[PDB]
Amino acid sequence: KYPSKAIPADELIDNLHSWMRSVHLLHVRSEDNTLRYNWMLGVYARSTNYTTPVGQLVVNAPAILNYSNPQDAFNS
Amino acid sequence: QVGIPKLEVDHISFSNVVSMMTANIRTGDDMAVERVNPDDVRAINIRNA
Amino acid sequence: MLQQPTGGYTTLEQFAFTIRNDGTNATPTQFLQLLSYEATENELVKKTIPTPETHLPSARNVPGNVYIEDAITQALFGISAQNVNAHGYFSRLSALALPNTSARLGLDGVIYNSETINIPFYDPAAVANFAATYAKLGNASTPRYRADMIDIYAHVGLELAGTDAERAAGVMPVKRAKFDSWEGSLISLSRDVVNWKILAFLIDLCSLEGEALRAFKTRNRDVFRMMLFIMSTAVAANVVNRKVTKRVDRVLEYIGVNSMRTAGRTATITYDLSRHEFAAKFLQLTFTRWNA
Amino acid sequence: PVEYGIFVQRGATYTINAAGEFEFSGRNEKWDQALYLSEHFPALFSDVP
Amino acid sequence: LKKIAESFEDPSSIVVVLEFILFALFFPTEFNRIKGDIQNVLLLFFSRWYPVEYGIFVQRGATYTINAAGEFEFSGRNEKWDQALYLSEHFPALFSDVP
Amino acid sequence: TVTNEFASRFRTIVATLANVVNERAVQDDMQKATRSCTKQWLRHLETQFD
Ligand SMILES: Nc1nc2c(ncn2[C@@H]2O[C@H](COP(=O)(O)OP(=O)(O)OP(=O)(O)O)[C@@H](O)[C@H]2O)c(=O)[nH]1
Repeated sequence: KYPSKAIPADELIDNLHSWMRSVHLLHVRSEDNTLRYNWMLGVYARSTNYTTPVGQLVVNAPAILNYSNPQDAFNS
Repeated sequence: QVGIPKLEVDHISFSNVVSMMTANIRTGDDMAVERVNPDDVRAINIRNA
Repeated sequence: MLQQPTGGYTTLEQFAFTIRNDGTNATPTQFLQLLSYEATENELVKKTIPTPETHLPSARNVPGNVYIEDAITQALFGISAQNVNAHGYFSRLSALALPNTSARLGLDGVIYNSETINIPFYDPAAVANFAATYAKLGNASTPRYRADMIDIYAHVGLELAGTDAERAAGVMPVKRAKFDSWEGSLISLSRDVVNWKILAFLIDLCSLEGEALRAFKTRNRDVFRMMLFIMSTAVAANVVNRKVTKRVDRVLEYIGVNSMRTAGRTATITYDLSRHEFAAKFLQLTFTRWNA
Repeated sequence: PVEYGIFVQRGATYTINAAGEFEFSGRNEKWDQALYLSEHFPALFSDVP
Repeated sequence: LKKIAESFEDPSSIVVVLEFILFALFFPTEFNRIKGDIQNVLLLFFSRWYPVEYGIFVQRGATYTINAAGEFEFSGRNEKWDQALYLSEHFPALFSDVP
Repeated sequence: TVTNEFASRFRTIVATLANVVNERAVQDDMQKATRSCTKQWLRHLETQFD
């Protein structure tokens, strides 16, 4: 829409803002302080719209994305 | 002492052990199976393997 | 039963290891004399070998008498063996690992489930020692337990190509082995090794202890090296011959470097992937015993 | 399409909590009448801004 | 066991599980003979319906072997269970009833 | 005189299973349907067994 000149900050901010509002990552919030959320597999599953087996596994059991030990996040 | 291999030397030997299969073996026979097609085509997954 | 001598079972003339060469039954050492080495720019540096797993795979209920020796020797030097992990009868060695088991490892290299008439067999204690390590060959395939198939070969190089100085140093140049040679020499060597009664060497390597063990390690070093030579030819990237004044010198390059190659070739016996994991596990165990 | 994306990111359905707050699924799923007797409600009709 | 090819996608697939349960009730003895081969279908069930719990369960071990003193020792290793194992020391781990 | 320990056992079994099918996440609408139908068919098997 702006082939030759910079995108005005107004339009860039409003568009990035509304697109940002559109995104939502499947997750189950928890109390234990040791958990981390597997951002890679979360956003990846979201991008394929939860069709690949990792996407299915995630849309069915979002709690799988939480991990204490970093490696076990994937082993699970 | 181990014996000399027969192919190692130039003499002809006319009595030799040959391994062979008894009736219990059989090979090259067609074998039967039970194929079981997937219950739904939409439930199959291709990636990520 | 065969009583084990003050030395190993290898002291007996019944278990002599001798590759055929120049129309006679050469001892492996006087074949190793024929070997010569072209050093290259690369260095082999031996890392410490990881300790073999405590786990001994289950010897599943097999009614029959497994021919363990033939299997090990063909997974190691066989001209046609493949999918050595598929049957998984190496685990059967574990049946001998128990105290007071009724199983016997016969000189034939069979594992009988029961002591049986007119079949001579090794002393069950020593065999329990040998099984106590080599039953672990049964988990050469399982993902948790596979050996490195790359690093261990540096050790092979040192124990084969190494000079006493390079050996004590623990680091040698990668070498290109060679020997004046006859037609089909590597196949003939390997078939002459597949015939070896290696369980004698293995049982003595596991059972003997103290000075009596140490004399074994020197006396049978060349045997070990011959097996090592067949393996190293199995993984060598290429095995060229050189013409030189109406004499041909076989040259394998390189000793001590696993190329992982699995495609067949007329020159030498070939490892499928399964035989790579097998030989690598076998080496882990055998060297772990060899250095102590 | 833009407002729809923003809407359905909140969720295709919701359920009332025991505290009476709404809790949207966050998932975009087609509704079925099997859900009519369920805890679930169509999210279009929540009237939540 | 006459092998079932169920993949357990639809909820209706619970039928197969129930068919095992009834079989475990009407015929505990025969069930006890085929239980590992039914465990192989139950694993495809648990991995699809309870992936987290399945991960933990399998991570403990797919099978075990009772010893002297009667304690169980799980393999720590997921693997398919052949009937060739029925004559062995090994047991399917689903039926250990160990919490 | 009236209760059957066996049939009551099966009752807790189908109750457990009904909770299982109920807790099952599904995405397709038809799967959502067969969920509730599975629940009804269980509740009918219970009476067969009784
Ligand atoms: N799709 C996706 N890729 C990721 C994510 N995190 C890391 N990666 C990718 O993983 C690759 C290797 O990860 P790292 O070792 O952490 O980082 P790197 O190799 O130095 O690469 P960069 O940090 O991206 O420059 C990188 O190329 C990243 O693009 C993620 O959350 N999602």
